[PDB]
Amino acid sequence: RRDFLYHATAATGVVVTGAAVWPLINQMNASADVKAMASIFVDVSAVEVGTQLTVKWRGKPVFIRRRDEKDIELARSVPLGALRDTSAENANKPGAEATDENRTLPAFDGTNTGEWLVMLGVCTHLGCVPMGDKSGDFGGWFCPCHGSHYDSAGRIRKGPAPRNLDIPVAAFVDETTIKLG
Amino acid sequence: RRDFLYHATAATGVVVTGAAVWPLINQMNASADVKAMASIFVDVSAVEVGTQLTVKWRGKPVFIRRRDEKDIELARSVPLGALRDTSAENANKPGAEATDENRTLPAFDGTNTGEWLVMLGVCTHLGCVPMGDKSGDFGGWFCPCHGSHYDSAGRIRKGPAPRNLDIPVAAFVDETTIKLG
Amino acid sequence: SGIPHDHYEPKTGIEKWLHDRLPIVGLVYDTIMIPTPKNLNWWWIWGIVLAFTLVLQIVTGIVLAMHYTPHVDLAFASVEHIMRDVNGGWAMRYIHANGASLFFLAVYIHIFRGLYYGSYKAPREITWIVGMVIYLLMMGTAFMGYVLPWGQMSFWGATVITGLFGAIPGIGPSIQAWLLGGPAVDNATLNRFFSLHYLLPFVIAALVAIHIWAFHTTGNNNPTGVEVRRTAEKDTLPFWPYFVIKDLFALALVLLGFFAVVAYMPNYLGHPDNYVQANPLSTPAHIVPEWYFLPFYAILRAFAADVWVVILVDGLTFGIVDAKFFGVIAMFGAIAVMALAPWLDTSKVRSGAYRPKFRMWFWFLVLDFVVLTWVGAMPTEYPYDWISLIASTYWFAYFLVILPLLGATEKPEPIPASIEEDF
Amino acid sequence: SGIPHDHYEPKTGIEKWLHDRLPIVGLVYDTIMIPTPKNLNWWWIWGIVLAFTLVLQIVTGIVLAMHYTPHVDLAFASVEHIMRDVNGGWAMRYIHANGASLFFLAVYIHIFRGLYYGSYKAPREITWIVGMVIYLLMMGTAFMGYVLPWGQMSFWGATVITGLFGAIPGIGPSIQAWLLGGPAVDNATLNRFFSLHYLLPFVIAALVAIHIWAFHTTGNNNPTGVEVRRTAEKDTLPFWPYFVIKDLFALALVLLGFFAVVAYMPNYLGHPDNYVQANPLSTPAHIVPEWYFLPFYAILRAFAADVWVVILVDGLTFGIVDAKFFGVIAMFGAIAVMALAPWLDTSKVRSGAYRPKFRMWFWFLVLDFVVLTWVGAMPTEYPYDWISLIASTYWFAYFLVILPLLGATEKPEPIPASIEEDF
Amino acid sequence: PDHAFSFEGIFGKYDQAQLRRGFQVYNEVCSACHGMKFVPIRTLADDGGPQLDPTFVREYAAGLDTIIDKDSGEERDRKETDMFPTRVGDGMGPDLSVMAKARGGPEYIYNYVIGFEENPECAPEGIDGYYYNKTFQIGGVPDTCKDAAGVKITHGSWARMPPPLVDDQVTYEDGTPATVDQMAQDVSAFLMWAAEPKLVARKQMGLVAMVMLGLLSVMLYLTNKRLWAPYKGHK
Amino acid sequence: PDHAFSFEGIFGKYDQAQLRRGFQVYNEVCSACHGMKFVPIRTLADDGGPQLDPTFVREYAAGLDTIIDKDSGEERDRKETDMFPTRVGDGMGPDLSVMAKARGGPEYIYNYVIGFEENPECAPEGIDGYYYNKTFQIGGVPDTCKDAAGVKITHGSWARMPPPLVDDQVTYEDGTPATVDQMAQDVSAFLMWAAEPKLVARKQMGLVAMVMLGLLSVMLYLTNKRLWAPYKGHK
Ligand code: HEC
Ligand code: HEC
Ligand code: HEC
Ligand code: HEC
Ligand code: HEC
Ligand code: HEC
Ligand code: FES
Ligand code: FES
Repeated sequence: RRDFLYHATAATGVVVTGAAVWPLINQMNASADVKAMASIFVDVSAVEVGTQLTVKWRGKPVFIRRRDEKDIELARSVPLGALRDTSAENANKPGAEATDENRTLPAFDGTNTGEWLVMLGVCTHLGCVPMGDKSGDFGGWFCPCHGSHYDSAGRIRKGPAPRNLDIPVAAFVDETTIKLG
Repeated sequence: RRDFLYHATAATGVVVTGAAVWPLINQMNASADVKAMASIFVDVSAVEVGTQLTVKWRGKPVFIRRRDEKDIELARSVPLGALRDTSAENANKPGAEATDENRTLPAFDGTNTGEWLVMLGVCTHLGCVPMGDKSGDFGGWFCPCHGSHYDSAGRIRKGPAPRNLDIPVAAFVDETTIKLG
Repeated sequence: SGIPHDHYEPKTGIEKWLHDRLPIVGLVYDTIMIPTPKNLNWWWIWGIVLAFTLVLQIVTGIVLAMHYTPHVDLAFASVEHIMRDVNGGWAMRYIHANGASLFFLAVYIHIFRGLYYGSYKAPREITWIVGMVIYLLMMGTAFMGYVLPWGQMSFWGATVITGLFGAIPGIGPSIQAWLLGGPAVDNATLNRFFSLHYLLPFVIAALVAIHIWAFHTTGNNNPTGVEVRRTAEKDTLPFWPYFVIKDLFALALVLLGFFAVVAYMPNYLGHPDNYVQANPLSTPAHIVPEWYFLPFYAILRAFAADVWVVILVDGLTFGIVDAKFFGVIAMFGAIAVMALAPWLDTSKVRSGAYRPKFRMWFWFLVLDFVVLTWVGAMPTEYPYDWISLIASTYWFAYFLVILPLLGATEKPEPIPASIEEDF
Repeated sequence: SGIPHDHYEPKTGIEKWLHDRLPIVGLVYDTIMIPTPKNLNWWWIWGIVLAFTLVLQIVTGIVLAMHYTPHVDLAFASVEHIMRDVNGGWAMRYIHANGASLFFLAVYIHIFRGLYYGSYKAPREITWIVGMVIYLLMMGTAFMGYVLPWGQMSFWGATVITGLFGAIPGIGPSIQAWLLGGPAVDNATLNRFFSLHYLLPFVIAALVAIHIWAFHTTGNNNPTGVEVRRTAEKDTLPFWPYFVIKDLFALALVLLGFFAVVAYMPNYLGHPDNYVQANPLSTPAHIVPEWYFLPFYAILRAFAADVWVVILVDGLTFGIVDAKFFGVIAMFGAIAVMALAPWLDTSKVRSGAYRPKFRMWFWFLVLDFVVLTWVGAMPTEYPYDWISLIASTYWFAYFLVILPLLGATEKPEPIPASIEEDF
Repeated sequence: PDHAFSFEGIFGKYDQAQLRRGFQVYNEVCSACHGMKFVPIRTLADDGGPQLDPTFVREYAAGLDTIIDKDSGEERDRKETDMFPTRVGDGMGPDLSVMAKARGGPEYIYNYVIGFEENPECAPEGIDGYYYNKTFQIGGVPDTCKDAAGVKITHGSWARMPPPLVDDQVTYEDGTPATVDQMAQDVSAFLMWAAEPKLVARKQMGLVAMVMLGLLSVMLYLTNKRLWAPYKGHK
Repeated sequence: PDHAFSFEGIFGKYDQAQLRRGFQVYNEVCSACHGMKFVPIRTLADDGGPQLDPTFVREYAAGLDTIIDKDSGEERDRKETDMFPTRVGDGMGPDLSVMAKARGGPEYIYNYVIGFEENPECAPEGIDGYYYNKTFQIGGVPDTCKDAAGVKITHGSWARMPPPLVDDQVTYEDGTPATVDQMAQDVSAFLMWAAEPKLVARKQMGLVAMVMLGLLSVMLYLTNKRLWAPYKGHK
């Protein structure tokens, strides 16, 4: 029939066109060489605890910074109230409250948390690298792209950045190493 | 005046257009990094005289091959007659006849010529690399791009290639070295 | 009326055998002897400027691509190979880089000329639509291009202006990854951008094809709210040679200034930090993307829930429309509303040379544009936040409400007849 | 006669407000409902094939350029990155590489269809000129492209097909160096070729624009020496939907075969030596540039002063016209004479379906083309030299002398009237 | 007869046990001289070929040579994301990444590895440092074996590679007679994988496309026959 | 006053003696830590800057570090065609190829090299391993010198570079007082060369183009005034 045959030819043409177009939009996706996206062993190895440590991985920096007491007390003295993101973005644990006890890090295979904190050095606003070394209006990190003030533990404050600095999955290698991945 | 003013405006426009066009045609010329085009010290260093020696330079190969008696006698037994190019392309000397005495090479800082011959391994037809190691219908080199038969001393024979294998400017470094440039 | 004067192909046998391919008929009848009014000021030149600048950019780029190597490890080195070894080098690069600046400067004057003399008003909607489409294409182009040198500003500008697409929910990260070729920026992004950057200009030329086809079929605006009175038209001198020569004179002046810049003030419009190689581990201060995107950058980074006029706290009614998404929508709307203008101005009138209130509001708009340009570079600390919010609010207010109210109560002026204004 | 049927824009308000930009008027009146005769065989499809193949190549190339890195040290690696990691990879590359083959195969049938049915005869000269220009552009394109993988055949093909330009005297080496970017081949040549290779297709599309404009203004040729009898023309059905559907059916078949090849016989038309990296120090045996340049390669390497019909010994009268230059001129002339044809055939007649002697000579010409194709691959040793010389001589003889003699004494046939051939 | 492989046809998606056997041989024999830079180590888990266990891949990778770095010069752990090593010179050979395409290909490798017999009865002395192969055609030949015009009278020529395997060089874990012929076939298939890993996807795409386009073409033929009916009915 | 250079203006084609002095300074002082990879050595003969004698260039090149190769790993003799070396880490600094543009540029270098005075009377102890500069602005500052909101009260900050020169570090062959200021000016000019070698050509092109385009524009203005005359005469 007129209608059936004509419309079916059109439908088949459309289907073939789409099957040909999809790969032109698929090739731009991450290729297998980008699929890898594996782990990195960074050795703390006495870098003079308290200043900072940055390492490249996955194309983004991974901040490993020791703790300075003044920085710590400022951290532990932050009630969940008035905290933009209280989710403790760290993926090594559940959505537990963004508390310094949970938010600092594992305990060297020992029992302590207020001494090391390794987070992803990527601003949640649009992915810039905040400046460290005690900066901003909260004694933490400052993003120069739009002005987002981070705190000691990395929780976002005073800016458009919606959430704090995430924490990747990491465990220790018996007191001198870090496993990122 | 009408004519003068109009034609002069047109002339000025044309001149400016040409001054703007020339560099678009000049940039494609050899750049300063290609201007260099300097020399190379290849060490003969006992490579078992008689087979061959090839080295890269200026983007083209420079053939340094010792002489095999049978190859030599075939060379020295070639009268200028029936020789396509009798100019002895070698630029280390004048346009003297393409004779093996002049065409082989300098004499190690000594006195002998029928033992070494270094020429530019570039077919004069269109710039292909002839195959060595005793090939062709004359016991020399054979070009596989169009079929040009070279002789023992490198003079062109049996093919479209108009001239023989040129010889760059080269002198010896006291019995174990070659200076190309 | 609309005298095409096809020339009847009566010249000679050459002009008679050309009845196989009409081409010269087209040129003569339409694109050279196009009746244009006499009342044209010096604001109707910038289209010739834009066409020439586009040709210039295309040429210089085709030349550079003979020495640029798209790769993270060999881009900077190739750029220096250009500026040092190549014969002309610095010229091509400075002419390419700065000419983009002139291009955008010229489109700004081309656009604001339009908003004044009702060039968006009917029957000239298609030209406006095509022009906004172009503007978009050329913005995207310049963005893709600022990345190729793989300096330091390249990396971070790309980072943020791609995190935008990721702000939106559900389909943000997917688009981000599909655009960057991966989670973050690397050589794949560079290849995409180079290709794309080496392809869109031709689309622009075609769109310019339609741009020129439209306003030849539709008469050029003229300083007044009047047409060429087709019904024989002592007004409306032709294009060639009069307006051709006028435009070429202005273009010579503009190129003179442009080359003076190129030769004395070439690194002025640039960012020095783009002369240091990239470090994904260190971000410089005051990225300041560029100068032809600061308006929208500011409209974006203004809404942050930091003012009593903060509509973000109200838009939070829906838990999905957060701040970032709100700013992105605000920018896209800042452009979409400029495109929608011709259906917002409810006036049966034309050029604001006979609409005073419109004059005042329009000059305020120009000032707002300049202010936004100056604010995108300054931090988000007080007082600049209030300034940016005010300016964005006025932009939207103008384009949404102001024009209707005028079209209602904005006719205290005697319109001029007889486009032949022999004053 | 020549019913354009502009549609009068009477559809509705949408088709009436489109009086701002005519575009749909153009499409409908001209490029869709173009009266074409009924007498069309299956040889009038290959133009659609060529257009589709061109689009295909442009698309696949724009995709590849997102992963190809022009540089001697990273081209091969990028090609393998494509064929292994990328999602589609092998498909794009095989479709790009082989589609060039189909492109040239299709132009060959497009051209030889033309030589038979007097499509070069008046009043269709402009189409012929434009087609030869295109052919040249696309040959140069494919050449620039075979180089990009930086295999082994790339290098040497480039070497020789650039030494050609250097053969000529006085301005040979200068042009050679200005084209290679230096004395010999290196990355500079690669960049030039990539850019150029990524730019000409658009020029081809424009030229295709003029190609299509011409034969719409000038009626499509038809199997007969007759026109559409404009004066109403019961003959000459329209293009859409009839011929559109016919061409699409043939195109579906062709793509079916093409993809079967791509998926089962993809490396068949290629040279394995192009899968080994380049060595400027070692040349392989039987470079054999490609299969769409063997005719001219043979016409070139035939004249060598090795036959009693060797006109090189006679051309040596002037000490400047050596062999190489003679072969280069012979090739350029092999093409220039094909372009000059329409002014050599001195016949007030048309399609060789009514000219027997022409049929015989034409089939001999097709055979000569095939033979030249088969000979450019075989060495210059006896007997192939005599064969190549004979074939080139016949090519030139046909195109220079044969057509005049026919036009003189070639009318023993009853021409058909009434292009409505209801047999 | 010709000992056709599995993939030689419109089907034959790379029988994987054959490829695991070829891998056991390649890493223990051919790797001593040859390399495959154009081959990532992470492909030994991708479908189509040897779908080995990733952990074994990481182990085998760390057990290889040291590929230093691209940013900070320091001998790393040779992570799988890197490529197979490269043996370059001083008694070494070319790269086998795509040698299965630079020559019907794998049959060349089979009939090459197969064939290193003693020197014939024209030049039994042979050559010092060079060994004889039945099928290699790009090697030197002594003057004693050439004809009057330089052409060789031997089937093959002298190759610089020594005989790679003896009667029972290695053991197969699956259980199989590991003679020379089976090893040659297996390694040929492995190299063909290393060159064309996306073969099976090629064939499946070809099938799908042939089908869809045959359908489209049939429907268009019907549409054409219909439209052109009132003009081709009286004749 | 501001100690303007020669090139600071519409003229000033890089007084070359100044650049030779800067070269004496750079190879003997700054080269110990810094590098200029983006700079070929052969440029020391190209016009515009130091038009040194090529032979001295080849000598000075062979007298530098060893840049190994790109094809065959082997420490070569470092021919001029290569680039200046690179000092990368372990107490070393950035590359000075284009540092004269990544900052009015050379004035930064002059007023930076100039200024390393002792620690002020806010933190005389200073810092261990870091030294003080009055113009660098991207360095750390002790908390004793910061204000109530993190901003520094010092003009400059603490830079990791030590003082490069003393009162009379090197001799000039031409004959000139080699105090610190003259050396700073000279090396600043040398770096500006290394960054913008094609400056003089820039200026000459600008002159030529300004002239030709002014001419063209004048002629077009006359043509316009003429054509538009019969329409602008009665008013
Ligand atoms: C060194 C002891 C080798 C080992 C073990 C293997 N190969 Fe090799 N191979 C080697 C050399 C020096 C050469 C060059 C030979 C020449 O005359 O140029 C080769 C060559 C090959 C080739 C290419 C043959 C050709 O036609 O060019 C192939 C296909 C090849 N070798 C295969 C191969 C395999 C499968 C091996 C493991 C079973 C193997 N070779 C080991 C050196 C050495
Ligand atoms: C090691 C003993 C050095 C020598 C000798 C010189 N420089 Fe240097 N320089 C060095 C370091 C470690 C740094 C980094 C400083 C920091 O705090 O990051 C520098 C920096 C510079 C700069 C850049 C300053 C800036 O604003 O970033 C310049 C312009 C500079 N140095 C110049 C310079 C000159 C001209 C020298 C020779 C006279 C010289 N330096 C020597 C290490 C060392
Ligand atoms: C044929 C290629 C090509 C075309 C066409 C082209 N460019 Fe470019 N562009 C390049 C190359 C190559 C670079 C990198 C070299 C450079 O920066 O000068 C570049 C860089 C740029 C830069 C950064 C300049 C710098 O030095 O950082 C901008 C801005 C830019 N392009 C804008 C544009 C715009 C806008 C257009 C047209 C609408 C355009 N380009 C047309 C090739 C091209
Ligand atoms: C967003 C708006 C917009 C953009 C961007 C734009 N145009 Fe226009 N253009 C217009 C309008 C409106 C007119 C007035 C048409 C009329 O008067 O009929 C116009 C007119 C013109 C004219 C003829 C009269 C004049 O003003 O010179 C030319 C030529 C022209 N444009 C070229 C260009 C080119 C070339 C570009 C880009 C490369 C461009 N334009 C970009 C909207 C635009
Ligand atoms: C947008 C870019 C682009 C366009 C348009 C394009 N190609 Fe290519 N072409 C490439 C790239 C990239 C390569 C190298 C990768 C490859 O070989 O597949 C290439 C390679 C080739 C090759 C060698 C194929 C091989 O694998 O050795 C040929 C032949 C070729 N092109 C011909 C053409 C022809 C003929 C056209 C159109 C008339 C065309 N190309 C259009 C990008 C393009
Ligand atoms: C050297 C000659 C030549 C070349 C190459 C050529 N054409 Fe043609 N083309 C012709 C001639 C002659 C005709 C017949 C015109 C007529 O009958 O009025 C024609 C007709 C056509 C037609 C309409 C009738 C038909 O035969 O299908 C199309 C469509 C077409 N060409 C497209 C193309 C495209 C697309 C290309 C290249 C990408 C191309 N041609 C290349 C000479 C050429
Ligand atoms: S990107 Fe980090 S705050 Fe804007
Ligand atoms: S190129 Fe050497 S003979 Fe043709």
